[PDB]
Amino acid sequence: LQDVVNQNAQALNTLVKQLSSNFGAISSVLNDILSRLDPPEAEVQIDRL
Amino acid sequence: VIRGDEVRQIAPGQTGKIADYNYKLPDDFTGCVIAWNSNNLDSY
Repeated sequence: LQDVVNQNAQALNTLVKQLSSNFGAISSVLNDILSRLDPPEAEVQIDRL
Repeated sequence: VIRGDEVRQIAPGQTGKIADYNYKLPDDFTGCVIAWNSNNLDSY
């Protein structure tokens, strides 16, 4: 029974921790990349994420 | 009529006086841009 709770909590924690990955974007923060990069190429950056 | 200095600005996703105050093209423009020197005809 404890393993079900552990596995669900772990999968969910991994799912949220994936938001810190850049995937090749200049930065993982959408507002940070959007705030300094012009739309025609901020689109390219945001697509990877 | 435009001047060769910043004539390249007539294009999607460009910045400058022309593209930001005079004539701005959309990002998904579909079509062709044509230019030619007109010194013999146009040269305040």
